[PDB]
Amino acid sequence: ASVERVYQKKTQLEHILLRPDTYIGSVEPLTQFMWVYDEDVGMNCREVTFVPGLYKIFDEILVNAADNKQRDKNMTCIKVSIDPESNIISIWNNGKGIPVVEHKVEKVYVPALIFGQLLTSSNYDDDEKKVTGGRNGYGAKLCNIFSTKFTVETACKEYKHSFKQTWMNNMMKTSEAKIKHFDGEDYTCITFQPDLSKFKMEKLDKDIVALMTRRAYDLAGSCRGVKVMFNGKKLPVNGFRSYVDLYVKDKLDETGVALKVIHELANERWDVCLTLSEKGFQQISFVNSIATTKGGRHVDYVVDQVVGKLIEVVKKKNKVSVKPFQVKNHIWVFINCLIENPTFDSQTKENMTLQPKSFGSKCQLSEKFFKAASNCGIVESILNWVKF
Amino acid sequence: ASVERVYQKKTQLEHILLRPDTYIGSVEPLTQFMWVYDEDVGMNCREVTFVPGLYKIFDEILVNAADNKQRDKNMTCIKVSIDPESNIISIWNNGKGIPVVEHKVEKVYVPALIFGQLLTSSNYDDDEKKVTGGRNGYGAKLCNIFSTKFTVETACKEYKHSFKQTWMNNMMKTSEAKIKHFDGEDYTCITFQPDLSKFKMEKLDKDIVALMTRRAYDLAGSCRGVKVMFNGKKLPVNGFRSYVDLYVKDKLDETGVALKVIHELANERWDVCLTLSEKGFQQISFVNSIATTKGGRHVDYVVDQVVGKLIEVVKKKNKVSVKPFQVKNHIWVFINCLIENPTFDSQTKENMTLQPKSFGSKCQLSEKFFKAASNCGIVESILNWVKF
Ligand SMILES: Nc1ncnc2c1ncn2[C@@H]1O[C@H](COP(=O)(O)OP(=O)(O)NP(=O)(O)O)[C@@H](O)[C@H]1O
Ligand SMILES: Nc1ncnc2c1ncn2[C@@H]1O[C@H](COP(=O)(O)OP(=O)(O)NP(=O)(O)O)[C@@H](O)[C@H]1O
Ligand SMILES: CCCc1cc(=O)oc2c(C(=O)N3CCCc4ccccc43)c(OCCO)ccc12
Ligand SMILES: CCCc1cc(=O)oc2c(C(=O)N3CCCc4ccccc43)c(OCCO)ccc12
Ligand SMILES: [Mg+2]
Ligand SMILES: [Mg+2]
Repeated sequence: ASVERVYQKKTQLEHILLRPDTYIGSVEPLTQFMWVYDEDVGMNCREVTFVPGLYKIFDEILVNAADNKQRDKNMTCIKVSIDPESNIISIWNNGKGIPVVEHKVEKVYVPALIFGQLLTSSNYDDDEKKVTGGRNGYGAKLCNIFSTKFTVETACKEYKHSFKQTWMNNMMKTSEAKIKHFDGEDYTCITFQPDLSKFKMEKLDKDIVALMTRRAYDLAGSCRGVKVMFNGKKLPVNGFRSYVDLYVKDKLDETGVALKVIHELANERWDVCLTLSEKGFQQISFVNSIATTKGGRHVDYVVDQVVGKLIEVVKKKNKVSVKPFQVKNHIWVFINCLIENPTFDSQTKENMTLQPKSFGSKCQLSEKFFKAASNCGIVESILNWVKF
Repeated sequence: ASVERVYQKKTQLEHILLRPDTYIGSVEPLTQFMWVYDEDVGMNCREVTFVPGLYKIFDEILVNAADNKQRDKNMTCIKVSIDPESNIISIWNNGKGIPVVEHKVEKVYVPALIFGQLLTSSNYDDDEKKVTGGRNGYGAKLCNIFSTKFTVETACKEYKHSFKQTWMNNMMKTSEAKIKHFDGEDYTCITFQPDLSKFKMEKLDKDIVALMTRRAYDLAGSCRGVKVMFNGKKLPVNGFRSYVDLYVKDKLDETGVALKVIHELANERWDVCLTLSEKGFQQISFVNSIATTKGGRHVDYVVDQVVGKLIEVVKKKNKVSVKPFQVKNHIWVFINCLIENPTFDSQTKENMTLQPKSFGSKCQLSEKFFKAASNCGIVESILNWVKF
């Protein structure tokens, strides 16, 4: 091999296709025990086989829709459609559209800039302490790159125009946008056909559909004031507590007693539910409507408070050593939070790494909550073990 | 705010400084209970306060040195030097240098291309099934960008020249490389002054030095056939088993009995040690001399085998239900492995996501190992709990 074959330089776009894992996660199948929303049983936990990168290109568009609630607090609705037979996914939102106007620096229409060029964002000025999920200026381009067809439609009454442009072949082909007069109610609709060959798949199968469907339920639970429709039907989730009910309302502990679920809305930015776990520590958490599936400092911040109080309660009855990991072993926690300018260690945003002092808010759980937590079976489980 | 202030485009280099977290990890301090190598006590586990991004720019250069063992199996030595007073870190290695020659496509000297331009690598051709840690073509440029001064020195007898070039001010300033006749023993030496202002630090303090020192011990344990010196003294670690001894040789279980440590070199590519944990699941693992501090599929692959066998052993004595998470709760596992073309979800490479079928090798632990594992106190801990 010559010097020129050994030492190589890649463009940004080449690098994304060669090294997808740091952008969208694995492009190979994964089997994981997790929660999905199935057609036959609804919410359930089971082994699911899916390609993480395909989940993530969908998630990028879904979180972008949720983010529009921050640009326009009047937004009320996100509509998700998935058709496996045609391989078409669409995500529609109301509230303000994207300005249909030429960017005076980049000399392209704003929607074409921010959906068709890498490293483009409205989230790069951190002096604005935003609680959007978007931070990096990649997500929508990543979906475009991993799609055989990707269509952006947006309508903005302030600029009196609508915009429609389609990209094809992994963002490598496009044509002139259609610009039309518009004076109605604003919306944005992203419609894409994922490039299943990039994921070694033949079709959107039941497992990936059940995971994408569950993310729509997550959003109905996490994004305050936004209703969610899936395949033309409103999702019957109206807030985080009703979302948590999908997991715990019909569940018993191993002794046959219904799980006792405690809840506190500490403030507008923090919603916490807690119950007993009998299968080790479990967390379900969202930051700015992102599913933080590896947790992060927001989970540790809430859990450490509970662990500290419950160690106190146990000690007032343990006349040996109860270590924090033993208490955490019995916690199932659910968190929905809004964090200013969050940081994560990857574009996939599974682990939120911002320190609590920078969150922009606190979640000081009340003494009422801690009293209730001392009665949900965790303390009992610990004390029974202080006999062994 | 105008359209042009709201919607912004960044260059790759601007994006790295604005969004460092996905490239090097957090640039804010973190406190974590972990292992470091201190001047007073050696290897120990304690709360450590450090900035992850500073750890990682050092790690990128250290792993690049280890990677040279794959380009030249005759390499024998890596030398690490850290001087807090002068703020100078150097990492030196022998074995083949970098070709001191003009790249015929990029029209620059090879060392200047691969240390001074983003997305440059000898690891972009995956038809070569390499067990280097390098994959993405960023690491050395990230260290350069986060340094106030960054010097590359390399000497390559095949090309009969040595090369020395210095960058300054976060890779924004450089000058003509010094090229000289060379006919001696090849080496590469990277010397840098980290830009502590990027990490809100005044000096390389004892905690970061203790972590960087420990990574040198890790390398002495993980990189087969390479001796490591730190600040002019050889590290007395000669393989993975002697490295593991730094953690377990002087440790007792809670009942006062020395930890029983089991070991198997399954093949050249897999070294595994196992003992009892009394503080929940613990793993120490390396992939291609990277510390996989969030684990990954290589950890799960080994642990699942042990868990499966130990559940069998317990059952042959449990005439209730013992779940895998309960067995894993008592495992402390140490893994050193070589994986072909590994994938990770972040440039920081904390979590290795490649599926076992793609590893390029297997680690089928022997029946002798599983018998020994049934005697290291894990089974006993589980059975004692089958009474409660
Ligand atoms: N549904 C939408 N409605 C309005 N604006 C949108 C919508 N989707 C995307 N945008 C805009 O398009 C920009 C680019 O989106 P995207 O590529 O996902 O980057 P991002 O969301 O800012 N950051 P990230 O997702 O972390 O890579 C965003 O910053 C928004 O300004
Ligand atoms: N000590 C060294 N000796 C020889 N070659 C080196 C050394 N350090 C770096 N290189 C070369 O420089 C290239 C660039 O290094 P780097 O920027 O770290 O990228 P990488 O190691 O290939 N991938 P990554 O570390 O995952 O971003 C490597 O691919 C090697 O070819
Ligand atoms: C590579 C993508 C991994 C992933 C995506 C996802 O979408 O979900 C997950 C859940 C999960 O099912 N959920 C439910 C609601 C969203 C969520 C947030 C945080 C943690 C878990 C979850 C999960 O669960 C394990 C058992 O708990 C584990 C992993 C995931
Ligand atoms: C953001 C950087 C985090 C990190 C770096 C590091 O360097 O180490 C760590 C260790 C650790 O101390 N070690 C020892 C040897 C290297 C290693 C590999 C895998 C897991 C752990 C470790 C650790 O430990 C927790 C208690 O176990 C936890 C975290 C780290
Ligand atoms: Mg986005
Ligand atoms: Mg490297």
